[PDB]
Amino acid sequence: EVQLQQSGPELVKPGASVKLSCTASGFNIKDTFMHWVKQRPEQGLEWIGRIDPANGNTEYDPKFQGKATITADTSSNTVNLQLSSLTSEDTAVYYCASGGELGFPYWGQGTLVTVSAGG
Amino acid sequence: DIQMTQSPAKLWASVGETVTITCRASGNIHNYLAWYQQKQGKSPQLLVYNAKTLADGVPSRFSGSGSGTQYSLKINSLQPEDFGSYYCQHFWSTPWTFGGGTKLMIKR
Repeated sequence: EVQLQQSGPELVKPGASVKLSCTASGFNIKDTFMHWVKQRPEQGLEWIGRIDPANGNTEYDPKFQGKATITADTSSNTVNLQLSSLTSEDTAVYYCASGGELGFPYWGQGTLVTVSAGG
Repeated sequence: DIQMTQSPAKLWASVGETVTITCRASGNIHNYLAWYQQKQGKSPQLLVYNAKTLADGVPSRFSGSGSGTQYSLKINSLQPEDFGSYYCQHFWSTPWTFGGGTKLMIKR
């Protein structure tokens, strides 16, 4: 069985950074793209970017350039998402997902990040 | 970059009704289009890929169609389990963007 387990919820301050993690089991993350997807409360899915853990290649939506950094650790079958310079607009559930150009069949349960006021 | 224009954003409907959700890409995406369903409180689930191919266990009342820039998901005679949100996504050039979503809600 494929599973993507995601890290626990984050309560963080404006201006800080946070690193979210997603650990895969039931497959090798080198064999597919791994993606991060943002969903603000009661709003839509937003593709942040992806990493190819086979070679480390990343692609991002330009709107997340600098805000988001995706990395992979193949030895632990884990991918990470660092979010920098946090503001209220970053309050969201962040999903990790696996797949390529035939759609993403596997999704983590998401990690809620709540940024407190002032940013 | 290619963006997806999804309509309608909100749709009220009743069990047994037929509804159509559309997604228009800002450039040709060559049938590399998926539809996802996301139930309240849950993660998205892949419903359709390659514009028209049903994913695992998806009932025949769902139908994806379209080509070029213009795609649609039709739900024939919708069922109690079909309420929730729907999203299209393309996989042509990166970024692999989502449509803004459709919230399919029961008429009360």
